[PDB]
Amino acid sequence: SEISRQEFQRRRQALVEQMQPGSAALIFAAPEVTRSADSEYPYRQNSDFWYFTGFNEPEAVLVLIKSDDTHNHSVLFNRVRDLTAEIWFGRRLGQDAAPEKLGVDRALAFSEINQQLYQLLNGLDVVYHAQGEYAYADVIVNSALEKLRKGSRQNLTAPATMIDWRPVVHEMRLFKSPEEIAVLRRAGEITAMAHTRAMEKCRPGMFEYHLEGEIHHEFNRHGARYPSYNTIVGSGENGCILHYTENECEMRDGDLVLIDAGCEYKGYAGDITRTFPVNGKFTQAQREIYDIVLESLETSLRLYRPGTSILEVTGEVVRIMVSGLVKLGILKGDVDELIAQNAHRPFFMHGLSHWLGLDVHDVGVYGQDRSRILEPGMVLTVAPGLYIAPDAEVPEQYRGIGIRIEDDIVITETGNENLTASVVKKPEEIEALMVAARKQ
Amino acid sequence: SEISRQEFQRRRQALVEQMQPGSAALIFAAPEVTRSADSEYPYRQNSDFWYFTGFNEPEAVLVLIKSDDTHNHSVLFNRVRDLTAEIWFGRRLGQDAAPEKLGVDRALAFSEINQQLYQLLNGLDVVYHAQGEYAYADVIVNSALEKLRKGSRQNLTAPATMIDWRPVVHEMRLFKSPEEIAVLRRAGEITAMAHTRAMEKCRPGMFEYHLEGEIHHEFNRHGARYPSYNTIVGSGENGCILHYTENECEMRDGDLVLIDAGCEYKGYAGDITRTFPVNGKFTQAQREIYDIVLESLETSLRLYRPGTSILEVTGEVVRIMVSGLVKLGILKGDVDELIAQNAHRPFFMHGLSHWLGLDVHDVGVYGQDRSRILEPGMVLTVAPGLYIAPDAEVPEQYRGIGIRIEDDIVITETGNENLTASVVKKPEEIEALMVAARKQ
Amino acid sequence: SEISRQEFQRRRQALVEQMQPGSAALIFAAPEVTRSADSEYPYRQNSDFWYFTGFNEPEAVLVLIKSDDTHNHSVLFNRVRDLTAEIWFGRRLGQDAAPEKLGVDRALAFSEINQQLYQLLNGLDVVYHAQGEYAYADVIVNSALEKLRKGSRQNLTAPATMIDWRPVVHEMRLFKSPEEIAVLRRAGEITAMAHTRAMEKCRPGMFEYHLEGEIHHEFNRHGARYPSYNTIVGSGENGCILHYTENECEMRDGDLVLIDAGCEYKGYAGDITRTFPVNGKFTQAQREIYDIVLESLETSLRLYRPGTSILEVTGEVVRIMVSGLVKLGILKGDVDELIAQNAHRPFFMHGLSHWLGLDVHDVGVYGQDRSRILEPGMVLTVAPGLYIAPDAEVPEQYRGIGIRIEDDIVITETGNENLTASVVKKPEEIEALMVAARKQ
Amino acid sequence: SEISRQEFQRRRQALVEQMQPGSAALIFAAPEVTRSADSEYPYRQNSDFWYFTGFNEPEAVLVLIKSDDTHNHSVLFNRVRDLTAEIWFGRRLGQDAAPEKLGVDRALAFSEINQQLYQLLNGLDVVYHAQGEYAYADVIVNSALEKLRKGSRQNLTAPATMIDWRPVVHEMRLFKSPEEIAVLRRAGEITAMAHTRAMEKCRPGMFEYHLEGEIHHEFNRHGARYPSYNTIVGSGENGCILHYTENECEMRDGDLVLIDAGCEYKGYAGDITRTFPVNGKFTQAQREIYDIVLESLETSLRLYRPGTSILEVTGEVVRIMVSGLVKLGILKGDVDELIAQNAHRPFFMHGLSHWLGLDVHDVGVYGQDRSRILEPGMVLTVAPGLYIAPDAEVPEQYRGIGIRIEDDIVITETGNENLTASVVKKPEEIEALMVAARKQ
Ligand SMILES: [Mg+2]
Ligand SMILES: [Mg+2]
Ligand SMILES: [Mg+2]
Ligand SMILES: [Mg+2]
Ligand SMILES: [Mn+2]
Ligand SMILES: [Mn+2]
Ligand SMILES: [Mn+2]
Ligand SMILES: [Mn+2]
Ligand SMILES: [Mn+2]
Ligand SMILES: [Mn+2]
Ligand SMILES: [Mn+2]
Ligand SMILES: [Mn+2]
Repeated sequence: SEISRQEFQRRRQALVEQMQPGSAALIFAAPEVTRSADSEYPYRQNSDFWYFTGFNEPEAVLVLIKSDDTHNHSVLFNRVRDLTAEIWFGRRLGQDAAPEKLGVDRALAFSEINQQLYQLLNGLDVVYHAQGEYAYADVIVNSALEKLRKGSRQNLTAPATMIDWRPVVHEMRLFKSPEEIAVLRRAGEITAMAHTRAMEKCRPGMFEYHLEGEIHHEFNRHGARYPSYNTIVGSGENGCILHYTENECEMRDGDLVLIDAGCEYKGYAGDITRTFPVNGKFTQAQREIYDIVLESLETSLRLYRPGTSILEVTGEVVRIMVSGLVKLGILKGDVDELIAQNAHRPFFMHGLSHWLGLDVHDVGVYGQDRSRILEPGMVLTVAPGLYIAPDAEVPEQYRGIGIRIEDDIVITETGNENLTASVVKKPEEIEALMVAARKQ
Repeated sequence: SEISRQEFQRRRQALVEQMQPGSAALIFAAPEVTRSADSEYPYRQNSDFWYFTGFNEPEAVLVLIKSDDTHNHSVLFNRVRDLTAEIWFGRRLGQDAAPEKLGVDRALAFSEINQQLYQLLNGLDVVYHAQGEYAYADVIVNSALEKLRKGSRQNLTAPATMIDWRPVVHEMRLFKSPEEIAVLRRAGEITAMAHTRAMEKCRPGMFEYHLEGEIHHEFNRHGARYPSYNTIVGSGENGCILHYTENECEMRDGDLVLIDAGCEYKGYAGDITRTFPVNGKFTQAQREIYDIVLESLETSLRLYRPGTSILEVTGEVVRIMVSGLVKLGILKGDVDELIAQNAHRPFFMHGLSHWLGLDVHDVGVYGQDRSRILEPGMVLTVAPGLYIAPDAEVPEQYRGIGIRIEDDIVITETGNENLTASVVKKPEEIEALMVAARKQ
Repeated sequence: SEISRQEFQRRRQALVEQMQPGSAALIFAAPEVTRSADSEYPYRQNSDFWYFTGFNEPEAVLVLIKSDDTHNHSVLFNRVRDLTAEIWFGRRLGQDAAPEKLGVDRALAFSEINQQLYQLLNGLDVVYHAQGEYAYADVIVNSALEKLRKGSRQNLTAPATMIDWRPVVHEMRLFKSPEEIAVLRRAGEITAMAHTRAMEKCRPGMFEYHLEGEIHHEFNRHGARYPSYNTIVGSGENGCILHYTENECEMRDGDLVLIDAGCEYKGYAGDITRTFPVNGKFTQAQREIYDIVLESLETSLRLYRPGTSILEVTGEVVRIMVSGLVKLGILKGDVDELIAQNAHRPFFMHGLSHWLGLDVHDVGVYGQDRSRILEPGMVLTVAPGLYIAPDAEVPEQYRGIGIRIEDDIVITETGNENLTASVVKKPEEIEALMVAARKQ
Repeated sequence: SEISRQEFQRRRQALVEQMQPGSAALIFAAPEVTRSADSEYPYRQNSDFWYFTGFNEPEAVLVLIKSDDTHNHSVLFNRVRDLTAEIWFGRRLGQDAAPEKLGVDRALAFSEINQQLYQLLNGLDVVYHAQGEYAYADVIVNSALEKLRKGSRQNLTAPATMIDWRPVVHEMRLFKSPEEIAVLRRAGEITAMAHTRAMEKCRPGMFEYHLEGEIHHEFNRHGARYPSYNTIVGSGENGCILHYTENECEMRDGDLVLIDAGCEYKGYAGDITRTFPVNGKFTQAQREIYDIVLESLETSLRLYRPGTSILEVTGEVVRIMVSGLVKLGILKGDVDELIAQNAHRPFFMHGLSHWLGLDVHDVGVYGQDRSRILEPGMVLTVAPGLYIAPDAEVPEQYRGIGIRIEDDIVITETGNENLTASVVKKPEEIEALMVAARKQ
C-alpha cells in the first residue's frame, strides 16, 4: 500500500479550498538533526510537509497561493542539483524534475528563497504560517514580511493577517482517507508480525534489548526501516515505567515482559503493546491482573463506534478496573465511592486512547477531557494497563507487575476495525504460541 | 570490555593537570532531540561530556574547579529525582547517589544552575568553555559571567580569560588508553561479525535495506543497540555515491554491493566497508577494480606505523591506483605525470584515513594535508576506494562500479593492529564464504 | 493646548470599533535606551502607545479586549510602585492610581505579565499585535501563545489569527482631531518663534551650533523640552547636505545658512526650514535660487486642498524649478523635454511633502508615488529646495548653494491652514527682520 | 583644550604593550539608536572606541594586532564613501583618508568585515574582545571564530583564548593624562558657568525646566552641545528624588532648588550639583541642613589626597552628618552608637564619590566598599547630600528638604585640584550672587 500522487494533490486542494482568497500558505520541511559531531540522525520529514508532498528532502518549502476562489497555484522551494554534494550525500530532485514528480506548478532554488518569497507574498491579504514550529522558518517569514512592510516606496505591501494553518491541517489529518487506512492497515500487520516474533523468541536469560532487535529486524524486512517511536521492552519491575527504553536488563523466569513497539510504514505509525510471561506460563497473580486489563481492552473494542467518546469508554474501563482490583483486595471499599474518588489512578495513570497517524501521538483536537464525539475515519489506540509499584501497599504477589495491552483501531460507519488483532492477546493463546515456538 | 570508574577519574585529572590554577572547566551534556512532534530520537550523549563522566542523561554539567596546583574538586549539575517524571520516562540518578556513582565531590540540581554557577566562577581567573557547541550552554555561561561582571558592589568578579578546552580534550581523545583499545577491539569484532553475516545472507532479489536489517540485528545481539553512523548499502551504481543511505533498491545479480556500517559499543565506533558480488562471484571487470583497491588497503596496512603519516601512505595508494588504472586503459599516459596531475581524483575523491573513537570521524588535529606524524595509540581507518561513474568516458565494463574496502587499526609500538580483519576481504575468501552459506 | 482624557478614551474606542469580536489588541511601550554605559537618553514613548494612553513610562502594555460588539474592556500592565526605585529614579503611577488617571478598567504589575497575558488571550479568535516593532514584545507575545497552544489538557486555546494593528492605527493617526490640530498649531508657533530668533541672533563668526542653542532654548522656554528631530544648521556648502547635523562650522559673511528645526510639543512635531544670509543681505545669485524655491512654496500653499495630491503639486513645483533653472543657464534646452527627463533631480532630489504628527515623518499610507487624494485633517509639510553642489558644472556663482523653505499645513474643508507662517520667508521681510535686530 | 593625534596613538600603544604576543584586540563602535520610528537620537560613540580613535562614526571596528614584542599594526573597518548616503546624512571618512586622519596602518570597508576579520585572526593565540557589550559585535566575532574552527582543511585555526580587554582599558581610563585633565578642567569651567547662570536667572514662578534650558544654552555656547547626563532640577520636595528629571514643576518662593547638571566637552563629563533658595534667601531651617552638607563637602576637599580612600573620607562625612542631625533633633542618641547603626542612611543613602571621565559614572575598579587607595591622576566627584522625606518623623521644618552640593576633583601629588570651584557654594556667596543679578 502507498499514497498516490493524486492523493497528495487532493490534500493540497482541500487546504486551498479553506484558505481565504488572496492568501498564501507556507509549509516548511524539517531540519537535519545532529546525532553527534558531524554525524546526523536518519532524516525524518515534518509530518505536515510530508502530508502535502511525499517529498523527503530538507531545505524545502511548499507555497500554496490562492489568488481567488477558482485560481490557485503551487511553488516549491527545494535544493538545487549539485554534482559534488550528490556524489557524497546522494541524489536530489532539483527544480527541473520537481513539477512533474511532485505535481507543483513551479520550483525554485531554496538558496534563492529570501530573494523570491517576499515577491510571492507581495499584495496578498493573508499568510498562513505555523509560527514557532521551526526557527529557520520564522526567520525566513519575518524577513520577507519586513521587506514588504518597509518597501512602500517600491510599491510593496505585506499581508496584515497571519493565520496558523495547523488547526485546519490537523483537523484534515484527523480523518483518514481510504488510502491512509490501507497504509495504516499494513503498518498494523507489520507491527503485529514483530510482536508475534518477540513472543516466539523470548527465553529467560535473553536481555530486554534482544527482543528489541528481533522487532526492528521484522519491521525492516517488510520495508519499515524505522520505528515510529523508541521501543519499550520492560521486564519485571521495568514494566511499571511507562516509557522504559533502557531495555538493558536480563529477562528473568517468573517475570512478565511488556513490549511497546510500532513501525513507521510510508510515514504512518503502528503502535502495539503486548505483555506476556518470559517463561511462557502466566502465574495466578499475573493472570489476575492481566484479565482485568484484557477485559478492559475487549470491552472498549466492543464499545468504540461513532457517537461515543474516549471519555465515555474510559469511564467503563475505570469501572472494570476498580471492580477487579477490589475483588483482589488491592482496593478496599465501595466500588462507586472508589470510582468517584478516582482510586484507580495509582495503578492506571494515563489515558486509554490517543489519535494515530503520521505521528504515533497524532494531531487533532480531543475536546475537553477527550469528550469529542467519534466519527468514521478517526484512527486511535486502545491501551488499558495496570502498574503496581514494587513498594505499593497491596498483597505481596501483585507488587512490581506492569501490564499493558494495546491495539490500533479505525472508526467505521457501524463500529470499529481492529488493525492489530493478528497478534494474540488472550492468555491461553499467548501460552500456546510460546509453547509451539519452544518445540520448533 | 568497558571503561572503569577509575579511568573516568584519570581523564578528569589529566585535564585538571593542564588547566591553569584558579580556573573552572565547564562540560555540558547534549540536548534531547526531536524526531517528530513530541517523539524524540534515542538519546546520544555529547562525546566529550561522556568521556569525563560515562553519564547518559541530558541537562547535566560537569564543573571541574582547579583552586591551585594540588587542590581541585568536581561539581555535577544534574536532574533532580522526581517520582512522576520517572514513572513516565524512567529512572534518574539524582543528587544523593551521584557523588559515589560518578566519583564527583558535589552534585546540585540542574534547575538551580543559574543560581549556583556564578558563585562557582566568582573570583576565578580563567574559565574553560566550548563556546558555540550548544546554545543553551552559551546562554547559561554568558548569564553567569554577566552577573559577576555587574556585581562589583556585591564583591563579585568574573574571570577575564575564557579558553576553549576542545583542543586540549580532543588531543587527549586522540590517544587511546589500553581500556579504550579493548572496547574498540570489541566494536571491531562486533562490526566484522555483522559484515560477515551480510555477505552470507545476500541473495539477488533482496533489497539493499534487507542487508541493513541483518547488520543492525547483529550489532544489537552483542549489545551494540545503535550504529555509529547511518548504514550504507549501495548496490550497483549506488556504490558510486559515497554516503548512499537510501538503501531502497532491489539487489541485482551481476552487481556489486558496497556495505559501509559500524556499531557503537560503549560509545566507541566500529567502521568497516566491504564490497562483494550480490551473486557471490566477481566478474573479470569487477576483479580488476577490486584488486587495485585491495592492494591499496594491504599495502597501507603494511606501511602504517609510528613515524609515517596519512599523507605519506596516501601517496603510495595514489601510485598503486594510477598504475592500476593505466593498465586497464581507464587512464592514459605516463604514471608519474598522471600522479602529478592528480589524475586519480575522478575515481578516488576522498581521504584514505580518519581518526576513530567516540565519534566515527573522531576528534584530533591531522596537520596540514594530514601530514601529522603517527604515534602509538592513534586509532584510524584505512579506506581506499575506486568509483567509476555510470557516464565516465572509460571502457564500458568499468562504468557504474563503486568499490571500497575499509578496516580499523590502532598504531602500536612497532606497526599497527588490525581491529577488523576477522571479516574477509581477499576475493577468493569472499567467494568461498558466500558459497558455503548458499549450501547450508 | 493639550490632549484630554476623553480624547484618549475616544481613540481606544475607535480602534475597538474596528476590531473583530473575540479579539485583543496589544500595544507595547518603548524600551529605555542607553546613551553610554549606565546613562540613558531622555525617555521617548512609542508614538502609538502614547496615542492611546498619554502615559510616559517604560515597561507598560495596553491590552484592549473586545468580547463582542457591545462589550469590551481595557487592561494596563505597568510598573509596580517601589519606594527605593522611586527615591532614585522618580515617581511611578502604579496599579492603584492607573484606572482613574488613565481611564482603564484594570491595571496589573508588568512583572506579572507572563503569568497573566495568556489568561487574557485564552479562547479569543484574533490577536492584534505589531510583530517586529520590539523584540521584548515579540518574546512576551510568542511566549503567551505557546502556553495556550500547548495547554489543551488544561483547556487552553490560542487565537489562530494574528493581525497587524499598525495599518488601522496609522490610518487613524493620519487624520487629526480638532484637539490634535490645536496642539500642532502651538508646535508650529513655538517652532516659528525659534526660527525668528535664530535669524535675529545670527552674525558672521558665530558657529552653526550657536544657532542650534538659540533654537533649543526657545523650544524649552515654551515647554517643548526636546526637538522632534536632530537640528540642522548648514551654512555655506553644508546646506547642500540634506540632514547635516554636525553644525560645527564657523558661519561666514557671504554664505547662506539653512536651518531645519522642529520642536516636540505634547508629543507632536513642528518642522520648519528657513534659509537666510548670514550677513543679513541676499546676493543677486542667492536671490535667484531663493526666488525659485519661494515661488515653489507659495504656489504649493495656494494649490494644496482636498482633491489634489502631493504628486500633483510636486509636478507643478518641478515645472517652476526647471523653468527657473533654465532662465539662469543652470539647465539648457526645452522645458518640457527637461521635465520629462527629470532634469531637476541633481538639484531637487527629495520629496516635497511628508505627513506630520506624533512623528516628524508621520505614519499613514501615501499611495503610489504619493498619489493619495488629500482630505481635510491630513497634516503635512511643504518643503521645496534647490541644492547646487560645490562641483556642479553650472555658472560659478550658483555652486555650493543649499536653499530649502519648509512650512507645516493642515488640509481644511476649502484649502489649507499654514501653521508656520508667523516666521517670515519673503526675502525683503527676512532682511528687514535681521536689520531691525542688528540695531537693538 | 583637546586630545591630540599623538595621545590617541600613545593609548593604543599602551594597550598593545600589555597584550600577549600573537594576539588581536577588537574594539567596536556604538550602534545608532532609534528615538522614534525613523528618527534617531544624536550619535554617541562608545567611550572605549572613542578613547583609542577620536572617531565619531558608527559601523567601525579597530583591530590592533600584536604579532610579537616589537611588531604590531592597526586595522580600521569603517563605512565606505558613498555620494548618495552623504548628500543625505553627511560626510564620511572612508578608507583612503583614514590611515592619515586616524593614524592607522590599514583601513577596510565595514561591509567586508565578515570576509576579512577571520583572516586577521587566523593563527593568533589570543583574541581580546568585550563579550556582551554589543550583540552585533558578538555576532561578528563568533562568526569569525567559527570559520576558523571549522576551516582546518583550509589550514585555518582559531585563537583558543579570549580575553576581556575592559579591565585593562578601564584601568587605563582611571588615570588621566595631562591632556585629559586639561579637557576635564574646561568641562568643569563650562559646567560652573552654567550653574552660576541658573542661580542668576532663577525667579519664583519659573518652571524647573526653564533652568534646564538656561544650563543647556550655556553648555552649547562654549561648544559642549550635549549634557553628559539628563539634567536634574528638583525644587521643593522634588529635591528628595535623587535622579529627578521630570523638571515639570513651577518653582515656588520658599523652596530650595537642587540642580544636578554636567556638560560633555570633547567626550569628557562635567558633573556639578548646587542647591539654592528659589527666592535668593535661605531660611533658618534650610541653612541648618545646608551647613551640614557644605561642611561635609569642605572637609572632604581638605582630606582627598593620595593615600586615603573614598571609604575613609565617607566615614568622616558620616560623622559630620550624624553629629549635625543630632544637634537639630533629627536623630536622637549617642553619636558613636548612631554611626555604628548607620542612622544617617534614611537621609544620605548614596555614595559620596564616583570616578569621572568619558562617562559621568566612569570606569575603574573601586575596591571593596570603595576602599581603593587613591593615586595622582584619579578624577572623581565629591557629592554629599541630605534628603528629608516629606513624611519623615522629624521636626516639621526639615520635612521635604533635598540638598546636595557636588564638585569634581583630580588627585594631585600633594592633595587635589577642584575643577568646579568657580561656581559659588558658601551660602552668603550664593545669596550675594542672586541679589546682584536681581538688580541688573
Ligand atoms: Mg512478585
Ligand atoms: Mg556494468
Ligand atoms: Mg559661491
Ligand atoms: Mg517645609
Ligand atoms: Mn504504545
Ligand atoms: Mn500508544
Ligand atoms: Mn566507513
Ligand atoms: Mn570511515
Ligand atoms: Mn524639516
Ligand atoms: Mn520635513
Ligand atoms: Mn551630579
Ligand atoms: Mn555625580
